Amino acid sequence: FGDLQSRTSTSNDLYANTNLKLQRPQAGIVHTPFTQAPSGFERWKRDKGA
Amino acid sequence: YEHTAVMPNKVGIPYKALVERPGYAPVHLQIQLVNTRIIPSTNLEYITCKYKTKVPSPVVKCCGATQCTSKPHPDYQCQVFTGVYPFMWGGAYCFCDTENTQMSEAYVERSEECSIDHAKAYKVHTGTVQAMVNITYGSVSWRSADVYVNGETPAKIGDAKLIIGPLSSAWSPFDNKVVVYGHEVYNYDFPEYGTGKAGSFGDLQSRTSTSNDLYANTNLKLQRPQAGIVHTPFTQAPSGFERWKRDKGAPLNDVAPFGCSIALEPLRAENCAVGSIPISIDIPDAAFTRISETPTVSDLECKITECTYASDFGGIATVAYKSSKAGNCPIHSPSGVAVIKENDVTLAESGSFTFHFSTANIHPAFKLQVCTSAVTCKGDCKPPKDHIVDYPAQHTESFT
Amino acid sequence: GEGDTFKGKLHVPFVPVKAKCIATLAPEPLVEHKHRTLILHLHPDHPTLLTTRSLGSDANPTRQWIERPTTVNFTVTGEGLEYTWGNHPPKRVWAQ
Amino acid sequence: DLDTHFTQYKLARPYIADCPNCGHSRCDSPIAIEEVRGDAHAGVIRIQTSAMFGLKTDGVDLAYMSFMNGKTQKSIKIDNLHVRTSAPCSLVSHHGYYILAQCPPGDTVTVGFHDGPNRHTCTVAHKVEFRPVGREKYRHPPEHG
Amino acid sequence: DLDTHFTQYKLARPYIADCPNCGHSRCDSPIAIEEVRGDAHAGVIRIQTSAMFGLKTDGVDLAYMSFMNGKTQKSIKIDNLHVRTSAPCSLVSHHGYYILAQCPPGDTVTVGFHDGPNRHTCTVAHKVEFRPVGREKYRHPPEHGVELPCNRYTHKRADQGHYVEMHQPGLVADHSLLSIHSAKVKITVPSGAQVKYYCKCPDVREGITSSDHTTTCTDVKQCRAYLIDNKKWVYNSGRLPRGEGDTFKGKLHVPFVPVKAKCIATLAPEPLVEHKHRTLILHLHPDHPTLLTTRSLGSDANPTRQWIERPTTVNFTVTGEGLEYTWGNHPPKRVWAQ
Repeated sequence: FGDLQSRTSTSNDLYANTNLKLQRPQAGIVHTPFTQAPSGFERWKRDKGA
Repeated sequence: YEHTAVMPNKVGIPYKALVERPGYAPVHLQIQLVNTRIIPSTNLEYITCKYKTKVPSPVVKCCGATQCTSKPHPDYQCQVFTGVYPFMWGGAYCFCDTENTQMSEAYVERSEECSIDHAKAYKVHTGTVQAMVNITYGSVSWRSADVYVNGETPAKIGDAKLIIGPLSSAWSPFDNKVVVYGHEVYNYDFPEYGTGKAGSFGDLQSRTSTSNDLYANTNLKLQRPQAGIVHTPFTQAPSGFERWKRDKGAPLNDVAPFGCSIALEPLRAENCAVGSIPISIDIPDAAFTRISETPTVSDLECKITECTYASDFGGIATVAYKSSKAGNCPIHSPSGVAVIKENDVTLAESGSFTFHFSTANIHPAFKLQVCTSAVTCKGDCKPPKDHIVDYPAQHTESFT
Repeated sequence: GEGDTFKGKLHVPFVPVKAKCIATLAPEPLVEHKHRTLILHLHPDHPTLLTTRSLGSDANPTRQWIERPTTVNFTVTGEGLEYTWGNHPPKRVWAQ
Repeated sequence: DLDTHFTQYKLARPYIADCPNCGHSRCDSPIAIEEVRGDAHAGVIRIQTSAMFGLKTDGVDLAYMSFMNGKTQKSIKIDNLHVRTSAPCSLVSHHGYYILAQCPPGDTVTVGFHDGPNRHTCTVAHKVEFRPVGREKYRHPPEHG
Repeated sequence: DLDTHFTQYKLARPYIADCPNCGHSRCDSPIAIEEVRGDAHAGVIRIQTSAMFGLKTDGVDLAYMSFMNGKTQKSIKIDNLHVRTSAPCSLVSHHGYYILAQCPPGDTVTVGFHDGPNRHTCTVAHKVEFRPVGREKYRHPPEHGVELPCNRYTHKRADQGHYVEMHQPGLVADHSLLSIHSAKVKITVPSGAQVKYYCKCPDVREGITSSDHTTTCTDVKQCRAYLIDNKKWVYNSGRLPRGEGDTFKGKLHVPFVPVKAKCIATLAPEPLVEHKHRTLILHLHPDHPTLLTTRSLGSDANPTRQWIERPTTVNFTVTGEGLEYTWGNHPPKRVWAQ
């Protein structure tokens, strides 16, 4: 939970510790593959307590 | 000059020993094991893979029976049916109502996929291990020798000649029966040739991909076609090779202890760190120099600077050299308490030169040999809080 | 046909071959270190099995497919430990 | 260089057979399927249909299919050659009796062309699954890795 | 009304990018898929394709689409546009680069129009799940039931809630420019567009020109065949190179902003109530998994909640302090005991 935190909806500053690391592009193809942890807010949205 | 020495079996660990050659200046050694390939002897038994039930066209006599023949096809199942009335797009196939008989036959033939994907059974023997050794001793600073472990074979690359092994441990990660699947190795116990149970592993067993004959026990049994339709309903167990492919155990390359890894290869188990090697080496006397040339470094002292009770070279110390002439000087600690990464130090007139080392004792009291000059570097060490280094190089864990 | 099986041996059009497919790669785990124990904080996107194998005399292997995000631990002995998370290259580890 | 396979092209003719589930029942479709080889990894399936598509009647029109209707064959267009599973598939290549296509996992495989006034479909019950090579049991070939 | 969004209409032009599974392999389809946004409740999906759906060349033909065929575009009809998943979907609205549709649950998403002689489709591995509003884990919106404050994308497009940058696209290679001047490689121009140009061999080193010829090199596979064509701007896609000159502005509004709408939600069959001394017995006959929760009103809450799928009969120790329970999304009920 709280993988991405903003001080308010309009706040231009934010904190995002999501382990985003870039990856080598595969087979000389023009793209930007990135290795990224699953959305923290999606977790605890399927297994929230009562 | 013939320095026999037992050596622990590690890959990334040096063996910078010192030769106590009388009458000449002592020469340091240095031995490293790049590879420890085992390569056990192996004998192929058979190869298994998914099968394909190549069912030929049925034989349908419109009015009259037809006895079948026992063809030599593998698992050739043939059976004749009576009282059939096949239809096709062109209407009913015969005018008889009971003499219609169908002669349906089917046999098991290895699938086309066997050419690429196929398990390999292997029975192995002890075999003979090999190693690649790098020796950067003396002033030559290089070697690139491939060597055996038998206690007879000399290895005489460059100028020096030496003999390695035999290993102290006969430990072989491979079992007597080994199954190889494309790239991973499993020590599964394949039963034997020509005895595989249907549905289990090795339901179809072929001696070799080239071999025409095979052993196909698939429990194939034909059954009567239903409602008067031309086809060959055959009931058989599911492909046994398909099973054990989705529920095989962990590969041997992922459960072999001592950090040994395998490859699609003569089946060497490299980096199998276990046991020791009785290393004997014959240094040529050419590298030796007259003892009367080495500068005297007597009346010196050793001071510890900062030792870390860790695995990396955290220990440092300064030596107050008291020399007369100038020249190279090998450094080595005969005691196994501490290991010195530094190899050679040039000596100035009464100078001081720091060196790095690693230790495993809280208060290391280790002898230091400096080109025929003994001195004890007693000191204290401090354990580290950030245990984040390469793999340990001290290799000297004992009572502390 | 009751007469004979004529010739006409015909090649299979599409023969299976050992090509190189592109496979997925799981997100790298978040490694947290403790005293003589390895904590693997990880979040799998799809069911992946991780394998651990001690480098000592006793392997003590463990294979475990994991789907939901989970936290696991490992007693890293002085001999050392190695783990393979997904299809990433294997990594080894020390102990002090 | 596609003219070096005339043994398949000329010596073979279209063929018809018992489709187990041709449409609503078991008719005798011209595209009855047999020996579907779903044993690859990348989701590709090889299907051996009774109809033999390839060149046209004599030597041309690789993009045409030739099935048998009644006593005679009939070489027509290949406009709506459909291969289906739990989800619709996508054709890759076809030659002779065999058509190479990739399908999503499903319990049955169906094949159907279009004469234009007729549907002419055929299917069969056959497990289809595809586990990707590697330790990550995914279910669709990813963009990178 | 519909022509009041020309920021996107005229100033942007669709381009071609590298679809992961175009047709059967990794081709460069004109309908390359970006940013599949499966976050709505009712299974509604937003897809951002590299092809521009919506108006014609200037301002008309909502029922037309515009894709890029090689170095030039050709607007055609929307005749057989189809977005597909595990099961075929149903498109709702298309605008600019974005398509709104309602898809069944499934693991892969495909987008494909039909030019008439060819399909030209694209697909990407991206799972799309169904998340039913409330506590009743259904699989499709029912025809009746109680409505709940869901979150869902709006079919409207005339909104300015969010923007996405639209810079000058990077330049594109076109080897078909590199014709042969009988013995030298020879470059034409689309309309006077800027042709960045140079070869391995030393020759014309910038290329800002009409149709040039090569003096030095010979092979068409050893020259830079580029087109800087930022008279029309393109989306800031991660699949196109970025022109090192500068990054243009021109951000345009996102078509379908999420809104807090009200979806119909399923209503589970009501329980059959039965009772014994200080003991509620509850008979449940769910059709789909529905969460049951219970709560004692005494000092100790003693909560209990469980997903129930198979029909079951449960009990509850009802103390004189009383007991509450909430089967499905039916209003909570509460009780006393003797």
